[PDB]
Amino acid sequence: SVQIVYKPVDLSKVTSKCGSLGNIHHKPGGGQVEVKSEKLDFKDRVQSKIGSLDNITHVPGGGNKKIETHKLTFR
Amino acid sequence: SVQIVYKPVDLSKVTSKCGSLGNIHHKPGGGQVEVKSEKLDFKDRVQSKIGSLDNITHVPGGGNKKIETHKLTFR
Amino acid sequence: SVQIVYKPVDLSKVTSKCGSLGNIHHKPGGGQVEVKSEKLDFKDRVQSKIGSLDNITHVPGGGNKKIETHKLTFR
Amino acid sequence: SVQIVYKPVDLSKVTSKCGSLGNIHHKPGGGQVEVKSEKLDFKDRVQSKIGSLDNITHVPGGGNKKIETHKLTFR
Amino acid sequence: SVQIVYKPVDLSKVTSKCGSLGNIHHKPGGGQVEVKSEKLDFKDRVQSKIGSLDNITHVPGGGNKKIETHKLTFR
Amino acid sequence: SVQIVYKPVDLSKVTSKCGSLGNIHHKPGGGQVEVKSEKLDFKDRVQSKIGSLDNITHVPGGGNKKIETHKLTFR
Repeated sequence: SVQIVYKPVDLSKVTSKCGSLGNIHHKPGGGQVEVKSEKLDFKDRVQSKIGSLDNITHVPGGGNKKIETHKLTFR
Repeated sequence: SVQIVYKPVDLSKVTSKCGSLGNIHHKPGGGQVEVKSEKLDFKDRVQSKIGSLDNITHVPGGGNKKIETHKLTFR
Repeated sequence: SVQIVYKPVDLSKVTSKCGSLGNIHHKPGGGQVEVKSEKLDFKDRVQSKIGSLDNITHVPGGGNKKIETHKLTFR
Repeated sequence: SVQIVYKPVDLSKVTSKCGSLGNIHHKPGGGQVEVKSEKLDFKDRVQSKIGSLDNITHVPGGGNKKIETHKLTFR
Repeated sequence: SVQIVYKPVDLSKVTSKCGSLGNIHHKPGGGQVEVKSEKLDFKDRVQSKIGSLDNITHVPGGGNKKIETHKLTFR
Repeated sequence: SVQIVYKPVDLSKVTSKCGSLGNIHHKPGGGQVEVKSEKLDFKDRVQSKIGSLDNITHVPGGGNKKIETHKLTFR
């Protein structure tokens, strides 16, 4: 015979305090950008990205994160 | 016979205090960018990225992180 | 017969205090960037990145991190 | 008595030939430009120029130049 | 008595030939430019120039020059 | 009495020939430029020049040059 008891406990806390947030600046790609092409052969798929792309500014007033996994597995 | 008891306990705290956040600057790619191409042959896939791409500014007023895994596994 | 008890405990604390955060500057790629290509053959996959790419500014008011693993495993 | 004769002569020529003119490029000021000021006192006249100013491109298909002066003076 | 005769002569030629002019590039100021000022006192005149200024590209298809002065001066 | 005769002669030729002119590059100021000032006193005139200024590219297809002076003078 088998007896399995799984009764974990958690009273934990994750916390922050901040007095103020501000005066934050992000300026990607201020210079001039220039592209020239002549006499090219492509016999297969092409992708191109030119300029100011995919840039992020992220300013959360907290931004705390908790991750928890439980995983019983049996035969 | 088999008798298994799994009863872990957790009272943790994760904590921060900050008096103020600010005057933060990010400026990628201020210089000029220039590309010239002539007489090229491609017989297979091409990808190209030219300029100011994928840059991140990230300013959390806390940003604490707790990660936990439990993993019982039996036969 | 087999009789197993697993009962760990945790009363830990992870903590920080800061009087203020600021006057932080990041400026990648102020110089000029220039590329010329003539008479090339490619029989194979190509990727190209030219400019200011993938740069990060990261300024957490806390940024504490806790990682924990439990792993009982049986036969 | 006075007898003065001034009778200069000139049969001279200035000449050019060019087979073609072209593919000329001028790109002043491709980089980013940035100016910040705090707590300044001025008790007299000020001038300021900021940016891309007073630049010239000049492509004459000839541009030959002859200057001549005759300057008699007497008492 | 005074006799003066001034009768100079000139049959000169100035000449050029060029097979072609081209593929000429001028790129001043590709790098980033940055200026910060705090706590300054001025009690007299100020001039300031910041950036890309006064640049020249000059491509004459000849550009030949002749200068000539005649300057008799009597008493 | 005085008898002055001034009769110089000139049959000069000044000449050039060129097969072609090209592929000429002038690229000043590729590096980043940066200026910071704090706590200065000026009781006198000020001038400032910061950046890429006064640059010249000059490509004549000839550029031949003749200068001449005649100066008779009396008492």
